[PDB]
Amino acid sequence: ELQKLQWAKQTTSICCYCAVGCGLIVHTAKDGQGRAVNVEGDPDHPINEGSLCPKGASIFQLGENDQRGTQPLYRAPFSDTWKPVTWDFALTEIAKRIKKTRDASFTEKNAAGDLVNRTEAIASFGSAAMDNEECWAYGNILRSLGLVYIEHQARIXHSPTVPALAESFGRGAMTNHWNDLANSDCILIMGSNAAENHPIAFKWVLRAKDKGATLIHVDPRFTRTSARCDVYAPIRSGADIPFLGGLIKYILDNKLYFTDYVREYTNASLIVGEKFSFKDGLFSGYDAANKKYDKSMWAFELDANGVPKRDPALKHPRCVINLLKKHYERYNLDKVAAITGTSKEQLQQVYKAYAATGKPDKAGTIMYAMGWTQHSVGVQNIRAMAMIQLLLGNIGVAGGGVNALRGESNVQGSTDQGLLAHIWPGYNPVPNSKAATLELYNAATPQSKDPMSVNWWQNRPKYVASYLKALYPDEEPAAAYDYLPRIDAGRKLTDYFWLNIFEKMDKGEFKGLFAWGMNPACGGANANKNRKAMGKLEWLVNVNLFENETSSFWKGPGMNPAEIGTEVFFLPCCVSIEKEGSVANSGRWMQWRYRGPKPYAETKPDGDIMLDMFKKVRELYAKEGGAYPAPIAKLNIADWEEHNEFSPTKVAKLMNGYFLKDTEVGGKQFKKGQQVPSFAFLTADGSTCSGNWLHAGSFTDAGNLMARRDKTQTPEQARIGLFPNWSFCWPVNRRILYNRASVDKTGKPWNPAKAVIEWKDGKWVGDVVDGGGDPGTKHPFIMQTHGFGALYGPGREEGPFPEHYEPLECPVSKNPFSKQLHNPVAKAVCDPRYPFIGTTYRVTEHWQTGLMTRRCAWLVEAEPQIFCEISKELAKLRGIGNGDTVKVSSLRGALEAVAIVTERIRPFKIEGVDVHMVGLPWHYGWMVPKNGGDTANLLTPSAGDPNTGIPETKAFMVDVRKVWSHP
Amino acid sequence: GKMFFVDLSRCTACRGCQIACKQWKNLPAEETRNTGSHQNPPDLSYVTLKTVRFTEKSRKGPGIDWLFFPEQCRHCVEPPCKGQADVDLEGAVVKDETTGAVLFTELTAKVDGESVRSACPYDIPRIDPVTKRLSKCDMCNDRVQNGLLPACVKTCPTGTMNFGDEQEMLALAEKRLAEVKKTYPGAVLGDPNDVRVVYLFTRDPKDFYEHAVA
Ligand SMILES: Nc1nc2c(c(=O)[nH]1)N[C@H]1C(S)=C(S)[C@@H](COP(=O)(O)OP(=O)(O)OC[C@H]3O[C@@H](n4cnc5c(=O)[nH]c(N)nc54)[C@H](O)[C@@H]3O)O[C@H]1N2
Ligand SMILES: Nc1nc2c(c(=O)[nH]1)N[C@H]1C(S)=C(S)[C@@H](COP(=O)(O)OP(=O)(O)OC[C@H]3O[C@@H](n4cnc5c(=O)[nH]c(N)nc54)[C@H](O)[C@@H]3O)O[C@H]1N2
Ligand code: SF4
Ligand code: SF4
Ligand code: SF4
Ligand code: SF4
Ligand SMILES: [S]
Ligand SMILES: [W+6]
Repeated sequence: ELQKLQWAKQTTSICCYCAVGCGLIVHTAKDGQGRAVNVEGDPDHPINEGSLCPKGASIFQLGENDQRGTQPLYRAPFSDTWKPVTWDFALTEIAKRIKKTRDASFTEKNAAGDLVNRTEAIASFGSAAMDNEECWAYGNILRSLGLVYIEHQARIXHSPTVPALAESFGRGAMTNHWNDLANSDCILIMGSNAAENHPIAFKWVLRAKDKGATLIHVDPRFTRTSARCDVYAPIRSGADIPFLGGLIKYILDNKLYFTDYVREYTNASLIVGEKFSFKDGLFSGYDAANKKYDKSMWAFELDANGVPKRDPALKHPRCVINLLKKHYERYNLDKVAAITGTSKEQLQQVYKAYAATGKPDKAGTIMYAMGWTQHSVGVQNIRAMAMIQLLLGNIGVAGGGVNALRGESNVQGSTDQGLLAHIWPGYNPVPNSKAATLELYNAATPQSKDPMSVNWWQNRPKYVASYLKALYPDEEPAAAYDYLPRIDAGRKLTDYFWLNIFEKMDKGEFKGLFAWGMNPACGGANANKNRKAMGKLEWLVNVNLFENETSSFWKGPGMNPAEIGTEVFFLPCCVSIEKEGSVANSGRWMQWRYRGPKPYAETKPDGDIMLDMFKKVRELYAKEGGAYPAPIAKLNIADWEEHNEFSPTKVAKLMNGYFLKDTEVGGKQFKKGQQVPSFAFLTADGSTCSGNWLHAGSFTDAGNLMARRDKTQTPEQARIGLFPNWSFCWPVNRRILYNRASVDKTGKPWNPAKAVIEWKDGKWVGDVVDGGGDPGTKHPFIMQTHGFGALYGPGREEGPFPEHYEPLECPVSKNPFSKQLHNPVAKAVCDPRYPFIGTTYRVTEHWQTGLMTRRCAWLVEAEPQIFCEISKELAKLRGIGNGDTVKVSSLRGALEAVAIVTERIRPFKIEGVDVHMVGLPWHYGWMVPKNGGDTANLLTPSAGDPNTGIPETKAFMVDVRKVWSHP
Repeated sequence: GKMFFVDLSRCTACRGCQIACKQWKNLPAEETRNTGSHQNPPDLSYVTLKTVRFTEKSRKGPGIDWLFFPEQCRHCVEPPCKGQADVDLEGAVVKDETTGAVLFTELTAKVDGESVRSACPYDIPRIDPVTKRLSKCDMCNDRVQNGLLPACVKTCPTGTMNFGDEQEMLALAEKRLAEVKKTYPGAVLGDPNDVRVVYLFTRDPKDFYEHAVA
């Protein structure tokens, strides 16, 4: 008998770090009544099969950790001390701050007389670390209070993916899932360090290799990922579009594309109108004065009924495919090799290996994560990967897909719940000031007159109405529509995003900030500015596991507490293994997890913190009145709680949705109170509520499908690893998106040995079919307006085809592909004192700002201090020896780090000059551990893309100098 | 008995095994600092039974040969650490007759610890400065006898770590060696007839660690 686990209760959980979604087993002493005694991998979980990387493997040390917060702390204005206070005091005073700030700032109408009903004096950051039910409740609490400045992590690493993949396929999500990587014949890892940043993914990546796959890593650095790939191809920072453009040209020149798939399922046959053109690096319709495109110059030619014309023969000169060929003919090997720094030999090797997957019996996948997709044209980077995958027939198939790796455990879910300024839950847009009615809101949805085009978004009025019924069930949806805030139609969308929030804070334009489950004092670019800007807040609420650089910014480096008037409330939340709820992993698996030990000390789950906070705000409004109380007073929070506690189960059932009356829908009768079985049965007339239509199907009358732990599989399911009875994924358990593209028009798989779906005896067998309908009767991309995978993507701000524009401003002066050097729809100083390209990235052992992992002694043990990785060539130039202390400096700040001199970094040759890169982990911060160092974001600029609102963390100019000590 | 097969050609140096070993036994962390390497702790110690060693080797063309070596007691079939300890006190080092695990006991404080360490061809034993007890990997013998995999085997994401009966593990090591040789012509098994932790090295084992093999 193992004494350690004797007398302890075993429960299951899901790792609280990255988006792989590994399963845990937690043992809790005293048969559940004591503390955790052991945490390790769940041997039965189909993704990790008991494996854990060091972050998952140390969760015991995260939870049973005497450095955790134990109770609320209060920091009075100009004080230098925390005072421990009760939850009642902290939440009552916060509710008072919220109400006073809202009452003083609330705007019913904007300066144009349009209804907006919002407060602009509070902002909120966070968080992908909360459970899905907590994320959904949190956004609705914020919007009921009138907030529009609602952001979190997803803005940086997730937001570029969504329009890029939605333009191409109709949805922004990762198209396949982790287990499916083992079905791939060629895995291209580009803009991802997956062996360190999604480690259990290499279980499946190496299993593909075991079956004969070629693994290719394309990265400026040699990493732990590169060590285990067949091909490591170095690429110069920011040269990804040339690399991918060369691959497009290669595919097209060599007729390696899958003609039948391309002809039927992409928009290759659509006829582009005569107004489209491309010249000198500019698409037609360019407005030079405003550096913006009139996208109507890119329109398709339409037939009598408004459907884009098609030439299925693919011979018309204005067919997408023929315009595609013309566009990429400039991306020849020698130019691509010159700019990428990849040898022509390696380019040919990579191109041949990957384009071989255009055969229907071979599948290729692309894995990318954050990489350098945040600059001006990162969306076009992703667009090019999507176009390559469509040309090769790799979308919809097992071992194919665009596997855009999500970062954090629940960043998929927190985005699904609308914790970004521009979206409500379920990717319904936040209304702007000119959507004055629900009918105007609904009128913006594009329609299609192609009877083969499903155009599923035409159902949006059902989802909007059902969401409004979930918040305000006793109101008509058109009435409830007026309760929620609207953004200004005149303003640029990025005015409401991450980077402008820090900007407005530095200008004193926010009275209050919620730092909910985030550490902006380390995670925001240009940390010196942000740390100072936090001092301009009246009040700051930090909800977090530990005291940290954000909660305690007022006593950070160079800070005088006596000069800083900000009132701070630190509210300690409980860790993942101390609460129940769900998290949605990168493959959209919505996985239920259970409480092991009870919350440590006096910590609380986020859901209880926010609900008690909101209830106190409600009480103040019922006693005092104030600005527009109705959205607060009428919010349906009864459905969120049970046993006087926040209820994950009840919130999850409301997010799924249920019938508010007896209703007839889709040819069946439903009783009041029944769970909605799928989003197909939602309605627009108020018969249904649903907090998030994507969740309709996750928690039905059959029970909690997210909590299924059933490994049952048919032979065809098990052959590719669908595990359809393990948990639940949106939408309606379709595990591989776009799987109708995986079959021909009789319903037979292109690749029978790896079938995803198959038409058998009048039904689709295998995965859940992505879009109902007989074989050959529907276009396969049902969320697209026109139904096709988009090679030509005319909704993108930079043009309908990706085009190289230099993202490296300082060391490059020439664009070999056009006279247009930088992005034409997009002020680096390039001070010559800072001649090296700094970059930040991750290591396996630490998590994000390191707030969590710098508190875990076993992880500090392996990676104790900030380090700086440099080439042997740069170390020689600067006289730096390995292990020396160096000072890294920028126009923004300076820090010291330990030099790591390694051939894993090599100089870039740019225009005949060696250009040196300097690598830093952003995992460190002044609070802990001793001598760990501070955040690499002291160096980064707060300048970001005009069009994405993301700061530059992958290429910023620095100097590196040896720090000397005594002889 | 039991045996590990450790296929270093699959290792991503994630260090899950390093952390899992300490979680299962609730071992303390050492004081470390970065001296120009991701490797840490720099060495095995009384509180560190496994550490992943990092070695970079130049190669023609881009990249490097990055060699990762999760070091642990080899659980020798005929352990000389036991032979040396038995000179001072039998029972300080014992061998589990079912698993083959070589086990240090509290009686190691009563033997010449330095000579026990010097007897080991792999330089594995480590001494506590306070108590003079010896420590090392114990094969997670507790877990094994109760039907669980060793913590570092269970946690491994890549299939580097393998554990089982010696005959299946030896057959696996031989078949994996033949396959791995097609990419790494210099691949070899470390002392496979003498130890219970059989590493597959992709080249000269001493490039992974000076004591990688006897
Ligand atoms: N261990 C660990 N894992 C994590 C995290 C963590 O903190 N620690 N964070 C999680 C989160 S929130 C996120 S968003 C993801 C991020 O996942 P990743 O994108 O994998 O994270 P990075 O290490 O920052 O960048 C990955 C690779 O991009 C390369 N790169 C830099 N510039 C370029 C370029 O121009 N082109 C190309 N092709 N490559 C380039 C870098 O050298 C690096 O190897 O990881 C998640 N996983
Ligand atoms: N230079 C540079 N900067 C970057 C990046 C980069 O690559 N380079 N990456 C960017 C990206 S992609 C991201 S994801 C951000 C990350 O930015 P942050 O989110 O601010 O980083 P952390 O605070 O370290 O994320 C871990 C947080 O999760 C919290 N947490 C864990 N569990 C819970 C819970 O149950 N409830 C609550 N309320 N909180 C919980 C911990 O307290 C901790 O604050 O950093 C961004 N900034
Ligand atoms: S951090 Fe990611 S790969 Fe590591 S154990 Fe957690 S979910 Fe799995
Ligand atoms: S857990 Fe496995 S892959 Fe990770 S370092 Fe240990 S042996 Fe290598
Ligand atoms: S077998 Fe057990 S004691 Fe030995 S290294 Fe692995 S986890 Fe540590
Ligand atoms: S490796 Fe050394 S310590 Fe381990 S059993 Fe062999 S002789 Fe003893
Ligand atoms: S994230
Ligand atoms: W992220």
